[PDB]
Amino acid sequence: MHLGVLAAAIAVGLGALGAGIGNGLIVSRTIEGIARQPELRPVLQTTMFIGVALVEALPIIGVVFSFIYLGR
Amino acid sequence: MHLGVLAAAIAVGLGALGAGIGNGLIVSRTIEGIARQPELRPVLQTTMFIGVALVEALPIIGVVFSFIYLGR
Amino acid sequence: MHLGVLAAAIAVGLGALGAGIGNGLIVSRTIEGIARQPELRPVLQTTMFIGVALVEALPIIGVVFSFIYLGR
Amino acid sequence: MHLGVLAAAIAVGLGALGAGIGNGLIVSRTIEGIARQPELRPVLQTTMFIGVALVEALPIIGVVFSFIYLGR
Amino acid sequence: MHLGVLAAAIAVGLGALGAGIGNGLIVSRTIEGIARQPELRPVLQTTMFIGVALVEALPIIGVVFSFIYLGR
Amino acid sequence: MHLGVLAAAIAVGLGALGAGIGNGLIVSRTIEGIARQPELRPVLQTTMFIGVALVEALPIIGVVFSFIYLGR
Amino acid sequence: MHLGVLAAAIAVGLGALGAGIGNGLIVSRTIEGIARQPELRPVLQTTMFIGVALVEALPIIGVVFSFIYLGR
Amino acid sequence: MHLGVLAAAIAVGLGALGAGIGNGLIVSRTIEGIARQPELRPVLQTTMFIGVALVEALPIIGVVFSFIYLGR
Amino acid sequence: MHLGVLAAAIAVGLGALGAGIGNGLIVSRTIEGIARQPELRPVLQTTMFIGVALVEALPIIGVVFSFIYLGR
Amino acid sequence: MHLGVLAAAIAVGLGALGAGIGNGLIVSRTIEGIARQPELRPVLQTTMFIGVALVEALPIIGVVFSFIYLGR
Repeated sequence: MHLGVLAAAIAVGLGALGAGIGNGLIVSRTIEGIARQPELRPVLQTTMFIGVALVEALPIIGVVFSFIYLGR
Repeated sequence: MHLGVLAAAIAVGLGALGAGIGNGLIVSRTIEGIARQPELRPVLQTTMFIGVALVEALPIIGVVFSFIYLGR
Repeated sequence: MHLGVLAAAIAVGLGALGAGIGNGLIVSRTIEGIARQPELRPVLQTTMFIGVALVEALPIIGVVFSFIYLGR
Repeated sequence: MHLGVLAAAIAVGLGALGAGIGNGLIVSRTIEGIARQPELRPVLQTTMFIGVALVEALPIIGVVFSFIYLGR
Repeated sequence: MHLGVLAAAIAVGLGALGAGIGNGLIVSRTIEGIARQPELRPVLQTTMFIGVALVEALPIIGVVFSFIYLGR
Repeated sequence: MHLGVLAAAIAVGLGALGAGIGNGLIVSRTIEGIARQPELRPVLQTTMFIGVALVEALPIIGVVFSFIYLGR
Repeated sequence: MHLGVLAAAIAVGLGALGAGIGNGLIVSRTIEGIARQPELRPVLQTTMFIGVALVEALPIIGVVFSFIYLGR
Repeated sequence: MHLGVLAAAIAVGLGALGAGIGNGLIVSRTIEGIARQPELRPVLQTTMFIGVALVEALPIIGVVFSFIYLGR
Repeated sequence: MHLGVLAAAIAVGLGALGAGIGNGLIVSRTIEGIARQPELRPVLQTTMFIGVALVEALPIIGVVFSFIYLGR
Repeated sequence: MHLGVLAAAIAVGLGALGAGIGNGLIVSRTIEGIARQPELRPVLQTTMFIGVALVEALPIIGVVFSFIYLGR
């Protein structure tokens, strides 16, 4: 089961990488849009937060799937 | 079947990575477009949501295919 | 045929990654263009949809080819 | 010939990835350019289509080469 | 357990890579947005900081998961 | 010579990837520049075409080199 | 322990890569924001410096973790 | 010497990838700059050409080095 | 110790890659910011130089660490 | 010493990739900045050239290090 540790480790690493850069950029860019024009400022950042929920859904479910695949 | 765990783990990791960055950026950029000009604001974000459905279709189907390939 | 599972799994992962980021960005950017100027708004998003068809053609055919290569 | 399946699978995956992101971005950006200014709108999108033909030429020929290399 | 060291090492490397580029860009872009327009300057940078917390949550949890997978 | 097939397959995949994204983006961006300002429109797109010739020179020669290396 | 050297070497390489590009871009973009508008110029660059501290925290801790994993 | 073929094949693939995307983008962006403002148009594109010479110097020398390393 | 050569070779390659693209972009973007507005031109480029020092610190230390890991 | 050839080949490939894209983009972007505003045009491109010297310093030294590691 030594390979399983790496499989999950790389999968999680991939999950962290994807959501990490996706959300990092999502926050800054969201912020940049708000700064450019003061139109629906709270709403734009709120959309950003839902984006965070959506993007992180993938790494969370990916980790769960990796766990189950290793388990069964 | 030890290799199968890694195959699915990396495939899912790839799926999470692609949709995660694609949707993260899709949300922020969508938001940025809305902020730049107050034209069809609800529609633009709605298009973003359909984009989410389209982009995540790929990781969902990819995971399913990986499962079946391992299974058969 | 254990290697075949990984071959298809990584190929599909690659397919999901390419189209996922390509279409995710295509949707948001398409949206951003429409937001910037209200010129041919329906047409621009329509072009985006055909872009989706074009980009996903690659992962779909790639998956099919992977299946056949494994099969024969 | 088990390695051959992976060789073609990864090559095609690479082909799908390159053209998929290249064309996805080509469509959205082409669209963005048209939206920014209403100058030679049909021509710009047409150039985009030829771009599609050019970019996909690479994955198509790559797949063919992979097939022949495996074959001979 | 020699493979375990690499599994965690690459996972952490992936974690550092994702959050490192995500937060690096988040800080500069956040800064760029503030510079472009003097609207809600403290708030925009504050949003950036929460972005940092969100993005680094992934590498921190990823490292923890890698540790546990190696442990059990 | 089983490894040779993969060597060429990955090299070509790399060639398709580099030129595919390079030319895809070159076409759309070239198009975007023309759209932004109606200055030397034919010339700008022409420069784009020479760019295509230059960028694809690399994958073409790379494939040839891979073939010869396998051959000798 | 030969694999351990590579594990740390690649982890550090990953650490250098992530922070290197993250901070390189953070410095230039920070600079670009300041150049665009003369608003809170010292503060913006200062935020950039804290960004540097944050981003490099990841590679530093990653290297430390790699060392300990190899050690124990 | 079977590994040597792959070493050169991947090195060349890397060379084609780097210069291919670097020059593809260099041509389009160069073009975009010229389009934005009609200032020193011939000179800007000329600088682009020297950029091509500089960027391709790397893949050319890399291929030569790979050949010699295999040879000796 | 044959693996050690590759470990350092890839680590250095990673170091060169990260700082190379980080500093290459840092120089051009820094330059672009200065060109956009003639405000604190020497200072902006100077900040760029310190950025170079910061970014290259990572590859230099990474190479040193790789050397020591191989050594001990 | 068969692995050594690949180690240097991939390291050089990495070196060419990093500097190739870094300098390719540095030239075009430098050019774009000059085109946007006619301020210190020779100086900006000159800064670009020093950027080239800085960025290529990394691949040159990386290749040298790879050679020595293989040698000793």
